[PDB]
Amino acid sequence: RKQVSDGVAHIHASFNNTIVTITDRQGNALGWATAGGSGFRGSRKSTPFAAQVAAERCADAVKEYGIKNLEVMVKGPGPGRESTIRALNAAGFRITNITDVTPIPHNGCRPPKKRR
Amino acid sequence: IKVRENEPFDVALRRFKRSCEKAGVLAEVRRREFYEKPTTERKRAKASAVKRHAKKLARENARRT
Amino acid sequence: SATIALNKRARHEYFIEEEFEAGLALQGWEVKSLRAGKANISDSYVLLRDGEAFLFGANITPMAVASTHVVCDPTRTRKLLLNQRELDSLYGRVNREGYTVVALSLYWKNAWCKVKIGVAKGKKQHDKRSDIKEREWQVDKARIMKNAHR
RNA sequence: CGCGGGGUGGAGCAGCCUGGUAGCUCGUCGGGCUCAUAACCCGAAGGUCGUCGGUUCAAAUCCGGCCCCCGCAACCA
RNA sequence: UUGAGCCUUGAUGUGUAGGAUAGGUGGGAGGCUUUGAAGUGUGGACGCCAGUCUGCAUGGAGCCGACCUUGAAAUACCACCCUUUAAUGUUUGAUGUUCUAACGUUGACCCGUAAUCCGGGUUGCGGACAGUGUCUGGUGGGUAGUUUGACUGGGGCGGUC
RNA sequence: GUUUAUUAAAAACACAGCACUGUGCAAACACGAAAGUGGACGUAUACGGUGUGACGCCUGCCCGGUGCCGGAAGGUUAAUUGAUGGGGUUAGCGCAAGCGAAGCUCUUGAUCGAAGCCCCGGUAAACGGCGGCCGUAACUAUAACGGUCCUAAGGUAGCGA
RNA sequence: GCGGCCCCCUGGACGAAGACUGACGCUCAGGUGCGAAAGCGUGGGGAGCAAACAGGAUUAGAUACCCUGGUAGUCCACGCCGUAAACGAUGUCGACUUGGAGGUUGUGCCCUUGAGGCGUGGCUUCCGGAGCUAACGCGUUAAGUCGACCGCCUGGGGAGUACGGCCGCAAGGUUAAAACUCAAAUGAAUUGACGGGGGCCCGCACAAGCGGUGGAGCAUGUGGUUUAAUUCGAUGCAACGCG
Repeated sequence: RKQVSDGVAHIHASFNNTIVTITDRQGNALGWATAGGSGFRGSRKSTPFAAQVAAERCADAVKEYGIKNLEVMVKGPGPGRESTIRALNAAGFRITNITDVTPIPHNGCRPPKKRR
Repeated sequence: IKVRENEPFDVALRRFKRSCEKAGVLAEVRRREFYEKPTTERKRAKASAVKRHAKKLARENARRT
Repeated sequence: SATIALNKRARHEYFIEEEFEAGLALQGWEVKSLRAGKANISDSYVLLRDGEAFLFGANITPMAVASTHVVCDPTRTRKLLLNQRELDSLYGRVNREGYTVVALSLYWKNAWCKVKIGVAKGKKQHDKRSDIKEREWQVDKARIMKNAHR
């Protein structure tokens, strides 16, 4: 399990679900535990409290790897990005750095026209 | 956007995440390019914005405020 | 299952309150045509006089012809096998100028024709606009509600 | 023709083996739940383990059978 | 590398009693200890996490066996070693790579010779593949040899044997 | 233009054109046991096969079946490998039967195993396919319509004795 | 209509003082050229988006909105198509006619003598006097006041269609009626009404609590049925122990 005290928190938030996973410094993932991975399948899949449980569900089950510090990367908007960081503050992990890595294109790809 | 907020912060308060937009182009790039409605919707909103400051000049009446 | 053609359009036109599972008596050519043989159910109502509750609007024609000598008409007022408990109460709450008994669906109960019948009430068109508005009102309400979480 | 295994709650899957102190969930009902239902949450239920014998302190386990599901190459009366 | 095979070796297994991670069968009451003990700080092993295994050094020189409640008994000591994990060496396939040296060149050089034939070496690029032989599954109207009955108011069809 | 030399000269073939598909060069393919050739002393604006047939407007829906292409998990899966299981003969025992060592044989088939098919998808200028029932309009009539049966879809544009 | 930056070629605009030509001016039927997007032809390319198409939902039905794919197209180059609510719905040019509040780009003077002060031009926004108008509004870039010229209008529907012409590969484009029908169609403003338009208010209206109906027996009234009669009237809310 490499006993890696360091950690990297790749948090991908969407408007329907929150993707919570912890990878190493090189980005190889340890494990993923999402809001759809802790019940709440359907209406309640976009909730910061459901993102809170998903932040807890990935906080544990990686305890074999022995992580105490992490740098936080947040991608995409959604119910997360303002509550899982509070969950990670209360998870016991060191909040070393919070970096917003939401990708902003320079209007290269044309968006669709849905939801009329 | 990228900040450690020093060592003993214990709370994010990352105002630079919301300083740029945090949802502006993050919702602008979602859908409805439309190629002329952003031209249209920036006309009347700026028309309303000038009118809001034009109707801000309605204090000159007595009004018994 | 063994369901036959159903009057789904009656729900748009009528707002039926209470239902029944009364059985229907039918002739020998009707049973063969009932499983398959193009049975229709539109504009189904009743013509009670004393105990003569008849499924009125039911167009079922013989697919394979099994008619000889005497006549055989595809549309008939088929006699319904109604319970006596369900019979005396229809001297009351069906005679109210708008109240009627319609058949929502047709099916089988172990090779017996049991027809799901219900006491319709009938919508005027001024409240028909409200219900179509209400169905769109329920959908668009959560669309506003979901925008708080975007 | 004789080679490969498994048969267990209503259901589909494990514990058996590396012996003793049979569960899980699907379908059920019990409740919550609710302008209304439901999403979803829990409460409960069920086969002595295909059958019959033996070994064994101890057989659902292991071994003898028998039966069933099959899979298989055979298939020149 | 990856697994298997076995050598060596520890680890490895509390129906219920019960202080016991006591396996079975079994030979056994002295093993053993200062060629440094009871029992420490614990590491790690560990596990039905009950509690042992347990490196080292302080500790420093005693502990357990029949003995005891147990169906049973004591790893005090072991034998066959079952069980279970890894190391060790060993025979093997399978996979990944490197190399050139078999093998390929209808890449290049010159030579036989003046001859894109062919052969000689030089040399390059491939390279133990490819391709060939034997065996073998699959495909195969591309091709070959043949079959497709009789009765019957002619025959076909139907019907029959 | 070509053709049934010698009963059929055309509504046939060919044709320009379009499309599909294959082929990266020692090409596919073809002749050929094989050397080697054609392709081609050409190499994707090239060559082979197929479908249609100037041109103009165009060419719809359907992948169940068959065929082709792709996928690799699993099921089945030859040769090999022979583990195991059975027998024969018999050194010897049984002074009777009966047994049985070693060896050599016959027999058994686990283990090894790709392609293939089963499976998962794509493919119709791949082969081909493209339906029905009754009820319904304030003259009769007629159904725009609604319900129904099955299919992968139910023949679109256009045309039609 | 045109924007990541760079380079290459090229048009126009405006500012300054002078020099110069000496009415070369304005406008325009025809004609000529350009002209969004979609589309057509040809050779390409194709991430994403996306008609059509297919599937999934919704509905009574949904060949739509929604959801999942997805071709043409979008993209490059060569030509074609000359059509848009191609509109500030206001043609082109000159002149004259209260202002105020902004932006952009010049240029001149004085004090840059402290993010300056004052002039003078172009382009241009908003509000507005006179005036105009049917009103809304327009308003020194007029819809005010005139002058020059061209295009066009003549009730609504038929009808921008028919036939004919020419242009076009096609789609189509331009030119342009008649028969017949109707007594209205239309533009602005106004009062109410409604709004699945917005903002505020209050009420047992909801919430919040507590008691009931609807289940049961009898009592009363209505409908329905019967009768010789079971008089008649009251029957959304605002009838149904009402007259």
